[PDB]
Amino acid sequence: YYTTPASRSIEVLTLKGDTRYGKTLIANDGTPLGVGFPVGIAVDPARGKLYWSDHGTDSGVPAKIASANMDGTSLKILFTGNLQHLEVVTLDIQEQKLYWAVTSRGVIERGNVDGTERMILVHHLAHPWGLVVYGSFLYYSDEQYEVIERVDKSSGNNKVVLRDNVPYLRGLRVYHRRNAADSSNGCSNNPNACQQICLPVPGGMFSCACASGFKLSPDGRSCSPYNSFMVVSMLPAVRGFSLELSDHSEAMVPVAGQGRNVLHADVDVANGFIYWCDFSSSVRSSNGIRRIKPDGSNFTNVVTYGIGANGIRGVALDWAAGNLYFTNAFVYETLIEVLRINTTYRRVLLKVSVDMPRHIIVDPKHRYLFWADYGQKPKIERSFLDCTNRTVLVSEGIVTPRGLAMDHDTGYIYWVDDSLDLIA
Amino acid sequence: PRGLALDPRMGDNVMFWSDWGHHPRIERASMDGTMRTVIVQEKIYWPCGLSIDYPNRLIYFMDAYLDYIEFCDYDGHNRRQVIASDLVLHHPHALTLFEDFVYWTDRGTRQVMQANKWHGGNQSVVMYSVHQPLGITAIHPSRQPPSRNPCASASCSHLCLLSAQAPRHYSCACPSGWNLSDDSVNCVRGDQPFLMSVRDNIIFGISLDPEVKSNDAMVPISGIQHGYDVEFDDSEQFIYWVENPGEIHRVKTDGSNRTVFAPLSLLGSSLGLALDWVSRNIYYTTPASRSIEVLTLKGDTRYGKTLIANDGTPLGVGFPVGIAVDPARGKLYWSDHGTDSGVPAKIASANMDGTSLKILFTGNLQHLEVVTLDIQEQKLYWAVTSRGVIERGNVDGTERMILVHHLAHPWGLVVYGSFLYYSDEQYEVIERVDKSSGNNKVVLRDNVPYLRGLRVYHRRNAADSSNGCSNNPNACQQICLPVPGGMFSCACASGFKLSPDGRSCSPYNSFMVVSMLPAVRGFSLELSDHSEAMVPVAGQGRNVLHADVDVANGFIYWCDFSSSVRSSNGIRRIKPDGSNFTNVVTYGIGANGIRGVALDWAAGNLYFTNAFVYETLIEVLRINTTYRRVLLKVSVDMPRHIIVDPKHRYLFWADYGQKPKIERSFLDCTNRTVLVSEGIVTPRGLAMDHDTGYIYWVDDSLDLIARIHLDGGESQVVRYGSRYPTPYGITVFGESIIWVDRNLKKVFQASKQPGNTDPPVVIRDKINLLRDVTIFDEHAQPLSPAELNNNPCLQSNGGCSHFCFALPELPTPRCGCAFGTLGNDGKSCATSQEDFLIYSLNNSLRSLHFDPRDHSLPFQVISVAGTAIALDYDRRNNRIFFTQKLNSLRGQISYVSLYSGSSSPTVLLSNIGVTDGIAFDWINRRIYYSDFSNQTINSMAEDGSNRAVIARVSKPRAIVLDPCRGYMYWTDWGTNAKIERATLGGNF
Amino acid sequence: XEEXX
Amino acid sequence: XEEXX
Amino acid sequence: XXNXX
Amino acid sequence: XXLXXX
Ligand SMILES: *[C@@H]1O[C@H](CO)[C@@H](O)[C@H](O[C@@H]2O[C@H](CO)[C@@H](O[C@@H]3O[C@H](CO[C@H]4O[C@H](CO)[C@@H](O)[C@H](O)[C@@H]4O)[C@@H](O)[C@H](O[C@H]4O[C@H](CO)[C@@H](O)[C@H](O)[C@@H]4O)[C@@H]3O)[C@H](O)[C@H]2NC(C)=O)[C@H]1NC(C)=O
Ligand SMILES: *[C@@H]1O[C@H](CO)[C@@H](O[C@@H]2O[C@H](CO)[C@@H](O[C@@H]3O[C@H](CO[C@H]4O[C@H](CO)[C@@H](O)[C@H](O)[C@@H]4O)[C@@H](O)[C@H](O[C@H]4O[C@H](CO)[C@@H](O)[C@H](O)[C@@H]4O)[C@@H]3O)[C@H](O)[C@H]2NC(C)=O)[C@H](O)[C@H]1NC(C)=O
Ligand SMILES: *[C@@H]1O[C@H](CO)[C@@H](O[C@@H]2O[C@H](CO)[C@@H](O[C@@H]3O[C@H](CO[C@H]4O[C@H](CO)[C@@H](O)[C@H](O)[C@@H]4O)[C@@H](O)[C@H](O[C@H]4O[C@H](CO)[C@@H](O)[C@H](O)[C@@H]4O)[C@@H]3O)[C@H](O)[C@H]2NC(C)=O)[C@H](O)[C@H]1NC(C)=O
Ligand SMILES: *[C@@H]1O[C@H](CO)[C@@H](O)[C@H](O[C@@H]2O[C@H](CO)[C@@H](O)[C@H](O)[C@H]2NC(C)=O)[C@H]1NC(C)=O
Ligand SMILES: *[C@@H]1O[C@H](CO)[C@@H](O[C@@H]2O[C@H](CO)[C@@H](O)[C@H](O)[C@H]2NC(C)=O)[C@H](O)[C@H]1NC(C)=O
Ligand SMILES: *[C@@H]1O[C@H](CO)[C@@H](O[C@@H]2O[C@H](CO)[C@@H](O)[C@H](O)[C@H]2NC(C)=O)[C@H](O)[C@H]1NC(C)=O
Ligand SMILES: *[C@@H]1O[C@H](CO)[C@@H](O)[C@H](O)[C@H]1NC(C)=O
Ligand SMILES: *[C@@H]1O[C@H](CO)[C@@H](O)[C@H](O)[C@H]1NC(C)=O
Ligand SMILES: *[C@@H]1O[C@H](CO)[C@@H](O)[C@H](O)[C@H]1NC(C)=O
Ligand SMILES: *[C@@H]1O[C@H](CO)[C@@H](O)[C@H](O)[C@H]1NC(C)=O
Ligand SMILES: *[C@@H]1O[C@H](CO)[C@@H](O)[C@H](O)[C@H]1NC(C)=O
Ligand SMILES: [Ca+2]
Ligand SMILES: [Ca+2]
Ligand code: NI
Ligand code: NI
Repeated sequence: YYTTPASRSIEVLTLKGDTRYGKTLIANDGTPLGVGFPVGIAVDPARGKLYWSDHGTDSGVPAKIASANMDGTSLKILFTGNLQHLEVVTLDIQEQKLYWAVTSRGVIERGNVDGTERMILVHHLAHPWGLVVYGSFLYYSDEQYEVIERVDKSSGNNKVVLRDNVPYLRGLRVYHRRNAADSSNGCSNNPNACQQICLPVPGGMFSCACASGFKLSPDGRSCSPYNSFMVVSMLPAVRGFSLELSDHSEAMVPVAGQGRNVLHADVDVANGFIYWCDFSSSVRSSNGIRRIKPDGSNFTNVVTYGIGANGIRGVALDWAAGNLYFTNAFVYETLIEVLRINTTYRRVLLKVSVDMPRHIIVDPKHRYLFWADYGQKPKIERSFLDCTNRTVLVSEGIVTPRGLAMDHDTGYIYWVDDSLDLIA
Repeated sequence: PRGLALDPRMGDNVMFWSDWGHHPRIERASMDGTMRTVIVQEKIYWPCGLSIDYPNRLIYFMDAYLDYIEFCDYDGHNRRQVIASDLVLHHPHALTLFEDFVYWTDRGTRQVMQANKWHGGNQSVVMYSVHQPLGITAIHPSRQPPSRNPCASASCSHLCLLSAQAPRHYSCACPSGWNLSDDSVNCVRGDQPFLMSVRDNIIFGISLDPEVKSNDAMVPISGIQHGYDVEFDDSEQFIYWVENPGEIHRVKTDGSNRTVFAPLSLLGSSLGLALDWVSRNIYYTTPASRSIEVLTLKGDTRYGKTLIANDGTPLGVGFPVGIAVDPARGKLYWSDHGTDSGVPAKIASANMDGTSLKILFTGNLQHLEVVTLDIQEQKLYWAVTSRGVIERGNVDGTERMILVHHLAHPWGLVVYGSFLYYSDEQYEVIERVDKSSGNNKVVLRDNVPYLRGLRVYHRRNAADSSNGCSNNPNACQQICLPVPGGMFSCACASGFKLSPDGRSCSPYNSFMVVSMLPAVRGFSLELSDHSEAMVPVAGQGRNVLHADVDVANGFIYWCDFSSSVRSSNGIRRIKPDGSNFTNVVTYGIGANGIRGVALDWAAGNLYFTNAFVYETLIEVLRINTTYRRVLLKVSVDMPRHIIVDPKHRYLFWADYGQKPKIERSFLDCTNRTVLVSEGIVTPRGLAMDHDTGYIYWVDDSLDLIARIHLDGGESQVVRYGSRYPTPYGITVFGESIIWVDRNLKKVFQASKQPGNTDPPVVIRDKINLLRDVTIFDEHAQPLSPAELNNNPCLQSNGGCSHFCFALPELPTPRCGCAFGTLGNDGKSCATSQEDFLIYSLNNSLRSLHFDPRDHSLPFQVISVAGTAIALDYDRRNNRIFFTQKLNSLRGQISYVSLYSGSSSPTVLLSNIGVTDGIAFDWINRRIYYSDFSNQTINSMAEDGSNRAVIARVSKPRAIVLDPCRGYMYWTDWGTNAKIERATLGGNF
Repeated sequence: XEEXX
Repeated sequence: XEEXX
Repeated sequence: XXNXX
Repeated sequence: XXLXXX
């Protein structure tokens, strides 16, 4: 188990078989019960409990010590309060007590796993970066004192210095003979039960889990690709989330890495492809349209030639005819182009200098094409699928519309307007 | 809005402007702005550069996107194109007219062009510019046609604007913040309040009426670097705000008298502002130095005092954010972020004199914001970004409750009247809400980026809120501070202490000197006093390693260091109140800078250590004199921190080199004994108590603070353990030791006696890059012979000429000689009269003994013009002949007498050139020199006459001669380099 | 250009 | 070769 | 380098 | 060139 503050999630990775499977367990949702900024993590395999120390988020999660099942299905807040600048959390599995370091108060605290009996063990510390409990002693490292010290686990008395004048001290752990037979759980009692990931839960049971981009089949043992998820696109990456809010797993292998400056994204459900457009104002290679499977395979550059200085500004796939409408923007003029998927055919359907279509959507059900303009004459414009018989749907009360959506069941056009702060 | 044109002729009185926002258009209006009309709104994308053809009454306009130049009548009906579908236009900006030509500037081609105004023909380039030409105008009387002025008979009080209205053709107006009176000719100042909303780079004045969107309650304050807070004084109509370098700026509401008012702090940039309008003082926070300080506004000369500082206690300043003051009640309030192992995040209160610190509210307060005060209701309001709420509480610390919630990032907060105003940096909104339970939400502004703090400008009567300082003007010499109960406590600026009168100020005479890499600072030895006991030595070029003091003369000596800039290395001195900044030692500083400074107050001798790459020197400089002498020169050892003690007449220094030790020696660095050599690795600082004679030193490698008696013997441990990681400097005052710790960023104080276990008490906390500590007190530097064991150097330097060195058990001092040899009387100095060595160094002549162990200079450095190159000595007259090289083309031969007697160099021959060799014939009294520029060896008489040529060689150098055998030798370093021999006449 | 980050 | 900052 | 002064 | 002057 490992925490990634950059993605603000707690993830699990298997190291049993030949193929590595990874999954996100708890993610930063709106509620305080989620993950704000995970620092440390401790596990109790015999009881299926997971503990982590969390900083707060503004108006969201408070700085706290939290507990959850190792499959992440039961969040809980154990201790909150004077926990500014929390350090890593370590668990004494024998006595079932948690130990934390609070840098702001310079203390090491202790508390039970059920959220009771919080109390201060060691005082007058400077920066207790790491700590670990083994046997009857507690070992901690202080980054500013540059010391590694051993104290009793029941009280900060009987202090003993192990090392001193050592710079850049960090977390600590004790390599010892942890036995996989004295502590057992559902996953150990039932090997090779789940296809990809087995995660123990309290009560000696176990719950199967699947890698990112996969979800449990109704049999409870197998994995299948995600069928219904949202595709959220940002500049550094493209990520997918389940449409039912209880599941924090990444419903899609995140498209990220070097060269990603994703502006917009679109999906091809039947063929199982996600299309996105990269944009770079400096590098001409990082401009174009690319596609990938939701599971991370079969990467392909779709459009790479003829992109203007302002780059591709919108992509909309016609899933019925296999046409990919996109908007190619230049310094003083804008193009609307069609590319037929798995063909070399490509043509321009409209060139406009005064207008500037930016975000485009297509509706094969009604055979219409809609784009949003935020130039000197902001408007929402509709045309046929060949961009030939144009009309203006909204022309007043609209400034910088940078998003469109179609209902497909009520026939309404939804758009977001960030200059007037409304959704209409 | 970009374009602008005018037609002030009596008939028209109209103004034209162009806007290139969404829905671009060109508008016409009357000169008073009444009859607004859009004339052209079709076939325009980027309008710019309007200009009016007065005889034809046409308005010329330009588009940088569609790339055309057009004109139309005043209604826009008869549009024509003069330049269209033409590739000359790339990005035209401005336009002007004259006769039958139009001149425009192009930002794409960066050139000014000319064309016919009717059809665009005869295009030509007027001039090419390396930069983009923005504005253009044609100055001629034809461009300003005369007309009748209807405002001549007008009686408008402030502004008479022309108008297109027929009956009068003028209209009265008045500036921002004024009312048009019912008589419609006079204007009166509007006394209504308005809200100042400071942004990242600008401060705006907006009305409290949410339906008014003009943002013109006052002239905006542009040019703000990093705006966080703003402050006002309703009387005198001044607005105040801070700036990055540590200054406060001031401007009136009408936009005039913008100026830099006073410098705030030398240690960093201020964050918050609070103004006492009754006593005329302003309180501000300095998060860099973690202190709250006050500046005086009343008088002509500014006075500043640090009220509250970070002393490590919970009742103190951790990281102050915003201040609110109650002048009538005498209380000051501030919101504080916490510090690690120190002050918590809290809302705290204090009297406006810095006393009676109190903690009001603590708890869920992460990412605190500015606090504000409702003086009438006596309640505090603050924002908590980490929870997105606005909270309210009584000033006594009770009834804390949440008022507004579900905010994103509150940044501004002010409560006036019956409403609460807050600016949310996210949501980009300024919003008003009732102070009673936070209902009836109203939006004033939205879509405004970079929102910051808020404040309401309103008229405050100091007469209805008088306090002690207003009831007693001129009671305090420098600063008056109100105190609860109607009392007042006088105060003094930083560096001064209050006299026993309680009304007068005197300079500090007992304080500690703390030196850090960024600055040198002073703190009073009375721990309750958070004021700065010295004007901080901070600024560009400051990199301080050690500091020393001269209590009797009132000076602080410190040594700067830099491994990149050579000129920023040396020894400087300054008065504790500023005043006489001075450079003490600047020449000859080694590659490593000055590593220690020791001042002998009895003799006036300054001991310092300069370190070269593979050696180090210990040197004495006598204060206020040019006498400098090297005492000890070592390579295997490296003295770093040196202390002097006139009472026992000893020198001590730490080494921490490859063989760490603490050494002891006389005042002339002789009789070097080793005190401690075992159990020592990195001693970084020495100290002494004059009344007990114990050497106190610190060692961060062993985390040790230990002491040893001046006579040697056992080393006693004073402080030991992992809780003292990096003790860098130490001093002893009274019964306590005071040391600085770099890792803990604290100045500690603890008992000097070994074996004590009481925890040290923190003087100051969170100070970066601590280097040393030093006590500035009379008791630390006594001068009476009774306690200095009758030091002979007290009585007029002990009668010595250059240096006075007293010996521990002798009644007479050993006089030291900076240059020359000590005389027979044992006190005077004269020229060596021995065999020694001389050489040239740039523009000077320097001497050197043959003994490497002798550091005395045979004679003082002789300064010359140009660059001395070659030397030779005449025994008979005790003169040295030397060449000077000037401007690489000319040279001189000059001599200076070694008899001294105020002798100065004088020239024997000029206009030679580069001359790199001299040899004097002691028999025939002729000077032989090698003219390199003219490529010959020449010989002249001793008086400089009858010069003759010896021979012509390619590149001569290094002439030697032997008159007893009539041969001269020289070296030619040109092609086929060789050593040539010729007779003194140049033959053979 | 709008978003090049 | 010794201190700075 | 250069064999100057 | 951007038509904004700043
Ligand atoms: C354009 O070129 C790109 C270049 O790569 C092509 O990707 C794309 O061609 C292909 O488009 C077809 C559309 O049908 C895709 O086939 C479908 O794949 C589905 C996923 O298959 C996976 O999972 C199933 C689970 O049962 C498994 O059996 C497969 O072995 C595989 O692991 C699949 O579910 C779907 O099946 C439906 O249709 C079948 C038709 O024979 C039926 O038999 C079946 O019962 C079901 O109704 C279908 O096979 C294909 O993935 C895709 N190519 C690739 C490599 O992904 C080209 N098309 C365009 C225009 O995008
Ligand atoms: C210069 O021009 C401006 C614009 O006309 C004038 O500003 C107005 O002046 C009046 C009188 O000073 C202000 O009226 C006061 O409003 C207070 C509450 O303000 C809120 O509600 C008003 C609407 O009622 C809003 O406009 C405002 O934005 C706020 O939302 C009241 O509390 C005041 O009442 C007090 O005085 C009255 C009369 O004595 C008492 O009966 C009350 O008990 C109380 O003491 C008062 O009604 C008005 O708010 C101002 N508007 C603006 C723009 O702020 C200046 O008056 C004018 N100056 C000159 C010299 O001509
Ligand atoms: C190298 O050269 C520098 C100058 O460049 C010398 O620095 C001077 O040192 C003298 C030391 O005496 C300083 O003079 C002293 O100033 C004290 C403060 O004066 C203020 O306060 C008094 C009392 O209110 C006022 O009268 C006065 O106007 C000032 O406002 C005085 O308290 C001292 O007085 C004592 O000594 C004098 C004789 O000097 C007696 O007449 C008095 O009775 C009393 O005993 C004294 O006047 C002077 O200020 C320094 N000047 C500068 C520019 O800093 C260094 O001393 C010198 N180096 C060495 C090592 O000598
Ligand atoms: C070295 O000698 C040259 C020639 O005599 C002399 O110019 C330098 O002294 C100073 O140099 C400065 C930089 O050019 C100049 O500003 C200053 O006027 C000059 N002083 C005199 C007397 O002319 C000498 N420099 C050094 C480093 O010793
Ligand atoms: C300015 O431009 C006009 C054309 O707009 C020039 O007038 C023409 O000049 C040529 C050469 O002499 C004649 O053959 C034509 O008959 C003229 N008329 C036109 C309308 O073409 C004029 O010479 C130019 N003047 C200058 C000084 O540049
Ligand atoms: C604000 O600036 C103005 C203009 O400098 C000052 O007004 C006059 O300034 C001139 C030149 O200094 C003086 O000779 C006049 O005596 C000033 N007249 C008045 C009425 O003051 C004004 O003094 C400045 N005000 C402040 C407080 O800064
Ligand atoms: C897609 O990826 C799979 C797995 O790497 C590979 O076997 C298949 O050949 C790829 N298909 C294409 C069209 O490249
Ligand atoms: C499409 O444009 C044609 C003219 O070419 C017009 O007659 C018709 O009304 C338009 N159709 C729709 C659906 O608006
Ligand atoms: C020191 O500064 C004071 C005040 O500026 C000045 O009067 C005095 O002449 C200065 N003395 C010296 C020697 O620099
Ligand atoms: C000091 O040095 C002198 C000369 O070497 C020597 O005679 C004497 O014993 C030494 N010790 C003292 C402190 O006099
Ligand atoms: C050397 O050469 C020229 C020519 O003989 C002579 O006039 C000059 O004075 C000499 N030195 C210089 C300055 O070149
Ligand atoms: Ca253009
Ligand atoms: Ca250490
Ligand atoms: Ni930490
Ligand atoms: Ni903030």
